[PDB]
Amino acid sequence: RVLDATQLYLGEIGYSPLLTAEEEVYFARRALRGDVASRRRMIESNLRLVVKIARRYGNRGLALLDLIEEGNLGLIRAVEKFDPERGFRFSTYATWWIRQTIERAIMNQTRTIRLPIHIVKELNVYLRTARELSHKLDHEPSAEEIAEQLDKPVDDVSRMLRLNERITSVDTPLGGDSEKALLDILADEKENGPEDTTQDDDMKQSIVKWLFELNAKQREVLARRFGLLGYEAATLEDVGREIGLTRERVRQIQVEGLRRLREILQTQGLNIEALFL
Amino acid sequence: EEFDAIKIALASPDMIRSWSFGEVKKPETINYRTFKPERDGLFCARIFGPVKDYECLCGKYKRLKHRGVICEKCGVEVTQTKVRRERMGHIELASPTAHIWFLKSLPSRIGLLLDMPLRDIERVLYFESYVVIEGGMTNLERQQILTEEQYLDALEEFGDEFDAKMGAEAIQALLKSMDLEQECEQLREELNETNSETKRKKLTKRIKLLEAFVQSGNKPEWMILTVLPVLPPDLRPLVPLDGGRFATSDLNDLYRRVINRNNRLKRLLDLAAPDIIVRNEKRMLQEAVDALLDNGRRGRAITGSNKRPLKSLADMIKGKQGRFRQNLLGKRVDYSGRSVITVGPYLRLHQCGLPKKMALELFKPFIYGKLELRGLATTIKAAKKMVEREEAVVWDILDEVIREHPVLLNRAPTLHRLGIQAFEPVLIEGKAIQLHPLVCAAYNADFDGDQMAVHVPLTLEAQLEARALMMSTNNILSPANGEPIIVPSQDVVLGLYYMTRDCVNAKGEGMVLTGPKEAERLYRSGLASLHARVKVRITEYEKDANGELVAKTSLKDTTVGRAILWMIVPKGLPYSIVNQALGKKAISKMLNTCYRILGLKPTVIFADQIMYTGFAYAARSGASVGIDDMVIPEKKHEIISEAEAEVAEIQEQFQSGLVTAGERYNKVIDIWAAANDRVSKAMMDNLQTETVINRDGQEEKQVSFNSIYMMADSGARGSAAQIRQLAGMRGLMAKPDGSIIETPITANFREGLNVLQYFISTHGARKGLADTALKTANSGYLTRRLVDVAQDLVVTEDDCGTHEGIMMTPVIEGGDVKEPLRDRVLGRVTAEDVLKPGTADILVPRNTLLHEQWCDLLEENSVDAVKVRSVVSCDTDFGVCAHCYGRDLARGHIINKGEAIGVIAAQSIGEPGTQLTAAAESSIQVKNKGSIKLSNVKSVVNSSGKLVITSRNTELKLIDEFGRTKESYKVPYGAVLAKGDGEQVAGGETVANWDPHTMPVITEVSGFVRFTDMIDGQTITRQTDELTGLSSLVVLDSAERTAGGKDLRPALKIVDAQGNDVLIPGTDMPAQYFLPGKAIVQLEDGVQISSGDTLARIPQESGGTKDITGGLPRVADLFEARRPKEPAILAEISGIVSFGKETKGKRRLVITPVDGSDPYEEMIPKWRQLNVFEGERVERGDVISDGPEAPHDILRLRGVHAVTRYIVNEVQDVYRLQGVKINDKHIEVIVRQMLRKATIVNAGSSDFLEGEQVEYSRVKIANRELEANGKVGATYSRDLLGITKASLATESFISAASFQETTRVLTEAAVAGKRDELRGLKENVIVGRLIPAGTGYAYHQDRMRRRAAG
Amino acid sequence: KSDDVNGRTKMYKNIVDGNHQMEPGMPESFNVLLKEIRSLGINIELEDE
Amino acid sequence: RSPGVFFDSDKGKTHSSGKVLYNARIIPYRGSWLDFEFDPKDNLFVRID
Amino acid sequence: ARVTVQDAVEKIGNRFDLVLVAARRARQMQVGGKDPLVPEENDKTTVIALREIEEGLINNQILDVRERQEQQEQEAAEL
DNA sequence: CACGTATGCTATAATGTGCAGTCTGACGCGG
DNA sequence: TCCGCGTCAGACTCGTAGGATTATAGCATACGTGA
Ligand SMILES: Nc1nc2c(ncn2[C@@H]2O[C@H](COP(=O)(O)OP(=O)(O)OP(=O)(O)O)[C@@H](O)[C@H]2O)c(=O)[nH]1
Ligand SMILES: [Mg+2]
Ligand SMILES: [Zn+2]
Ligand SMILES: [Zn+2]
Repeated sequence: RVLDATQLYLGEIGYSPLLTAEEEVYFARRALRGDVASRRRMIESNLRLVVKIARRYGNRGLALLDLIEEGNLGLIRAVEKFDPERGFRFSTYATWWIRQTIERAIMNQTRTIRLPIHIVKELNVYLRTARELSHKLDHEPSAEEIAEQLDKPVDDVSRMLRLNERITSVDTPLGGDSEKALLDILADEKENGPEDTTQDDDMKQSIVKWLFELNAKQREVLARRFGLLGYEAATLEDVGREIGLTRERVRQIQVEGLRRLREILQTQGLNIEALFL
Repeated sequence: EEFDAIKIALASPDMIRSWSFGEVKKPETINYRTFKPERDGLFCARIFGPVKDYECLCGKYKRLKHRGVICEKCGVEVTQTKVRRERMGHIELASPTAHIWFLKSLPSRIGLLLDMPLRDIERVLYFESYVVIEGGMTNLERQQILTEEQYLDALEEFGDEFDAKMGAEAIQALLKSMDLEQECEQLREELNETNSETKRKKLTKRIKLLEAFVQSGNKPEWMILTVLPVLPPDLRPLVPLDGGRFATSDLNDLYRRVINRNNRLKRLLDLAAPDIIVRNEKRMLQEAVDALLDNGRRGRAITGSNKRPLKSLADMIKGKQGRFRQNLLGKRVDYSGRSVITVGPYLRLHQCGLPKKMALELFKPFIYGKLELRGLATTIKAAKKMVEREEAVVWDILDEVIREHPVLLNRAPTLHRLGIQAFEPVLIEGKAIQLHPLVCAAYNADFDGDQMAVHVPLTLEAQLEARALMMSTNNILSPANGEPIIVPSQDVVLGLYYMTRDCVNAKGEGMVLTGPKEAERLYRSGLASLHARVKVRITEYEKDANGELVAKTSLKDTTVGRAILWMIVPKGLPYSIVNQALGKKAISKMLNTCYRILGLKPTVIFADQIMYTGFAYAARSGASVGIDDMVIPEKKHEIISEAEAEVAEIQEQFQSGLVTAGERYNKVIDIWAAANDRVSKAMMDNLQTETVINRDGQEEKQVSFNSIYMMADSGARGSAAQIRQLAGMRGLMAKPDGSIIETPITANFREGLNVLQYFISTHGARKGLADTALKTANSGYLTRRLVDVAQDLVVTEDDCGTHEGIMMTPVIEGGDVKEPLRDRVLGRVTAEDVLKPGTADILVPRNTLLHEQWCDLLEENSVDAVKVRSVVSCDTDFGVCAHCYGRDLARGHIINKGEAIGVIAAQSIGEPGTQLTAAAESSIQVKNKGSIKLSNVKSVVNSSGKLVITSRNTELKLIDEFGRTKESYKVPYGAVLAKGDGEQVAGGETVANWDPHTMPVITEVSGFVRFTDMIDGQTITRQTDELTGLSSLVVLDSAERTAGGKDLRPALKIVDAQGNDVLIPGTDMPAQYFLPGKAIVQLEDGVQISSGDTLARIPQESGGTKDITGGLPRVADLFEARRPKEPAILAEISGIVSFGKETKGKRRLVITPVDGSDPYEEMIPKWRQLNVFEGERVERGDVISDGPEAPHDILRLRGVHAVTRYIVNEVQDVYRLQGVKINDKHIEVIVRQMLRKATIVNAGSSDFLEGEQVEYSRVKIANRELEANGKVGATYSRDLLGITKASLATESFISAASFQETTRVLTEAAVAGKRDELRGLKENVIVGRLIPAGTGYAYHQDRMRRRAAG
Repeated sequence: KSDDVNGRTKMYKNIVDGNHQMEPGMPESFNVLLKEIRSLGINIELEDE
Repeated sequence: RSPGVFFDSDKGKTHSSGKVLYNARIIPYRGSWLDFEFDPKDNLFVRID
Repeated sequence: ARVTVQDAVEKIGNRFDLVLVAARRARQMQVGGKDPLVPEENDKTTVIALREIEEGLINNQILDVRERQEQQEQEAAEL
């Protein structure tokens, strides 16, 4: 038994009849007029066309099956917007919609980071131009060389070629052998080591010790501002909500608490020692 | 955070939605420009949470000032970024999809449950054909497949009143509508009608599936996925490399596939698309889901841009690379270093040289903490900068911290527990670790570029674990055999050998010395050699009846050297131990003696002293390697020319067409094998005792002082086979095939090999080397399986209070006692009361550890055989008692409760195999005088006048004056005995004689030879010579045989002069010997024979190197409990044997016992010949047919002790062949784990009923409650299981999945709704908790009582 | 020494404070295992005490 | 392995019978493989790729 | 004690319990600053705990005794 | 409006696809 | 029940080094939020 998704689908499309021009006009007249059967038979008859055009747009992003579905969707738009009265054949018209829809879908799904169509198409013209340049310049083209050919800013080219960088799989093994990959080396810079986490504990606890070594009205406005002891991290003007109810006297008392604490760090042995980190 | 147990069950669509915090409806990861997550994308922050701690995306809410706030603008909750690894999402599937694990992972589960073949389901799934869900019209039945055209026929005719559907929808609806209850009872009713063997297995299987399904609360619908869960972003990360590049998990590409096709399907449904296109999209959706779950399962795995298969979810759990094996049972570990190792001979046994810069970095936080206590460092940042600057004061602090702090040294590979040992570190300037020489043995560490790993025990508990349990001084004895592993090697042995060994007179022969100190004074002064014979006076200290030592002064005749070594010797040991010329073998006995008399401290210091003096004298000796040291035999060229004329004689006899190619091959190989022995013997007599030029009187003989010989004889280095290719002849080399080449090696290394000899050497060499790299995988895999099956076993109790054990005997294999009874029962809890031979007084107590004392007494009383308490016979449930195990071989005393024995056992069995990775038995010569005693023997006298044996397993004993077994041999089939049964023989007499390269078929009756079923071409072939024409007939087997003569058995029938058959004396059996395949026959049809003539000669090709490449598969097949290819037949029950009826030669057996009077019949193949002769009182398990024994049959008929002892002995045969000591108790551990499960045949008072297989522990605990309550008792039968299946049979599914077969294990557990309450070590190691054993047993039992009391 | 994120920092602080106290928790790899199993569509939940 | 032809045989494929099945293999530099092989019943078979 | 632990093991018996008992005692000296019985002779808390066990001064049962003694006297003081 | 992202049309006829390289002994499961 | 395709594992730590590739027409009008 053939269980291949592809082979099964291609079997089913084969068993629908190819249409002639007069048949296409007859069906399509009723199809625009809303005939469930007409649209279906035109679709089912012309699926084979979709697949033939789907075998040229491979090795680019998605697989044949994927392309075959987007192609089908293009053919559906073509059946909806076909003009039977116009002498022009259907296959000619459908080809445009199928190629269009396939190209456009391979431009949004082909890249892990969704690049907008417009950036992608801009970049594409830069690429095709680079190919012509390389065909007569023997050597591949520089950023300025591409920019010189299009009469455009070098920064435009640089930024457009800076969005072409591809994604590397985290799980892809290094050295060929399936052992340690980029995940086994890639260090989390968001998660710090116990050395750094413990330094923060020591730092935060240090201040507290010398925070209760100052004045009673110097550590009741300095901490209630930073949100160290208090509940909410206020600003100079917001400390008035507590009891201070001042704007200049709060700013004088904040900095007076800081200045006596600067001398507490200079005597214990920090100041410039704890400045580097 | 701390839970008790873990459950797996089927994920309901609704359950999947519970975990999800949002539906992903877009393939978008992040924006190209602002690298921020895209709306409803795979990395959506609106779903999975904030990228930065307490920060919304658009940045409206920052810091803890806004705690639980949900930004109206961007729609992101302001919380910890930690949540992005925690929160899951989901996808709504437009068409349902099969869960590949519960479809393709066998058993089918979805197919088994619907009773629908897998092919049938798939044809439905890929929309090839319709399946009927309910045909109300019984005209069409349930689950019947209809093709596209079959559906069109019934559609007009019946229609409406039949519902048949297609794809996942159909199967899900079929699953949903199926009533498990009703079908369960229906199938139980069908089970009763006519239950054939395989029908009843499949029916019981579906019964257990239905019962488990209702008990799990799983519903069949859930096999089909309507909702698809999404793994958290940080568990499938998209991270930016330094270079502006991005790198992502493959899961994100697979997720993108699924989403694109699913959303396209939603579109095609909104657009009312024609059905063929709908179908293709539904197939595409199932393909992408299947790729996402388990990629390379269903067909072609979906590859990416790397042209490699995209790592699927299943792949991250599955195999070595999977979560269990790589990240959960083993880890990268902080406070770890590695460097080259080199010798530290100055080190004491408890020490290791630790590089300064290495130690400075390993103990960083301890230095910062001490720096703040001294007030040298103001803060941590200042401490950091002070250590970066490496200030003078920082070294003095580091010195302070590392004192009394143990560090772990580890060497790869870690095969046994001693691969890791703790030392006190000694800081050294220089980047290499210095290792103590005496423990190099444990590590197998040679400094040819070896590196080691350093680990810092951080906690006080870990430090004490290192100092007490893992310290090198505390771990001397191998846990595998009761032998000290810490034993001088190499230079050390050579030095002590040099000192002790004597020379003729030399400087100061026959001097008289006051103390060993005067001797040292004399030697170093240069008026005495170390080898001078001298009458010194040394005072030895012998232990008395109590702990008090009795000293005794006496004048012995020893060398100066021996006197000086006595100074190293502790007081308490005898002088006679050092008074011999010391080798590696004597020095180990020295250490053993020291350990048993003095104890740990004295042995540790003594071992160090021995190392120092050993090296010291080795260097003084100035020993070296000259070209004159390699002495060759003066008679090489003669022996070789002779052996060469001999081989030429057999080549000439071949050219004459008489001797076959195979016979010449064997005889040429035998000539050269003997030539090799003779040349080696010649070299070694010429070398060993070559010092025949002495003085004093005249010409005297003494041992040669050749450096090379000394090295071999001391056992420092080299051997007798190493000197063969150093002065004698290289010998024969065997190919990478295993086979030996016809042309061997004649020249040695000294003489120098040519282009041909060297090229020929290569094959065997490279085969050896490739074996090392490739086979260690298989040895290690066996270690792994062993360890996995013995994991859980721990010492649980002190005394099980059982009377049970196994009666052991002395192994007398050959002429030298391979394993004595004393050594096989040393430190084993004796059972019952085992006294001396004369039964009239007790000798040993019931519950008593076997000490060296009681073992010595056993030998003086000559105890034959003794019941000893074993692990297998322990009654302790969920472990074993200290009594049933006996001595911890590594400790030298009774095992401590809590010690993890199983792991030790599996490591001990596995390591030797992993590390380790002349058959001319013509005639037995008896050596001591005795009466010949045969057993299991049926012989017959021949024409010549010689007792020829016609039984396969004949044994030959050697009975002394009083009547006990001294020597034992294996006499094979068709062997010629010198004297029969009961006759006396003298010493050095050939008692038995036979041809080794042949297995003869010998007759029991006289007359003429008849050819039956020996047609030329079909069964046999024919080949003639010349002038006269001697033709030989060669029997073809099923390999070289046509389809014509397949059921024809070829046999040489015996007949008389008339032409009639000749009955075998005392049986109704016409004489007919069936010849097997490749059997060469010299006598043709119509030839007269007497009784004892050889009818045919079966070839015996097996010229392998054995080694460890052909023994381990035997051991693995034993531990995996594989029934052999032609298993022997055994009596099931005791009684009287009766022969009955025959189906054209096929033997029926109508056996009628005494009490069980009902007859029992058994069919036997026609050509299989029985060794026993009917009409006999048969014990359960009397061998009837020649062949290997299946461990299952052994257990089923002769019970546990029988099968345990079969495996122990058959395994031990292999390791003993290689000179590997492993105690039986380790193999007995693993055996016990093999006998874990038991099948209940007949209902109890619980819900066991017929055929359930449960742990024997749990059914015995049930039987304790039945004994008290009465009710219906449970009848059961113990079952044997192979290691792999036994490990999978443990109730713990975490243990099962971590081992192997992970996809299948988790489907089985998920469908059963299994809950693991975590009792084993594996399971606790995985969750990163405290081991339930060793140190952890205290805490873990304290938890168990907290659990028992709420 | 390995995954336990709370444990390693807390342990570090204990070492600098001299007290070699063991303050362990759960390895982060196990948490991941569970999430990976549920992403496979197998419900694996922890029954608490 | 050189393009050309090659005659091989698994010495006892089915370990039950132990019958030597001879096979031929045509290896091109570019194209499909052409295999000829015996079965136990001594019937000649052809397989492509 | 430092080099060889055998005599210390022979006092308690169970190696595993020796480790637990010496760890609990070493934690007392490490954190509580509980005073040593044996002269430290410049040794770490770990070594002191093992020496104390070798001479037979520290014991699981004795530790539990002094635990309730001091805890009960503090309960007496509270009430 | 601009800037980013999307939807759309053009009409000679064209209508079934196209990479695999074999390892080995063992243990189960439908024909 | 036998021949036969399918599944299942196949030692433990070290290491060296990054990674590279392809290509999606050209233009006019349409839809969603900041300045
Ligand atoms: N795990 C592992 N170990 C290896 C490998 N190759 C060599 N070794 C080890 O390195 C050592 C090299 O052989 P030696 O150690 O010299 O052999 P030996 O036991 O000293 O025996 P003699 O040479 O007779 O003295 C062995 O102990 C091996 O265990 C390998 O590929 N894997
Ligand atoms: Mg080495
Ligand atoms: Zn926001
Ligand atoms: Zn017991």
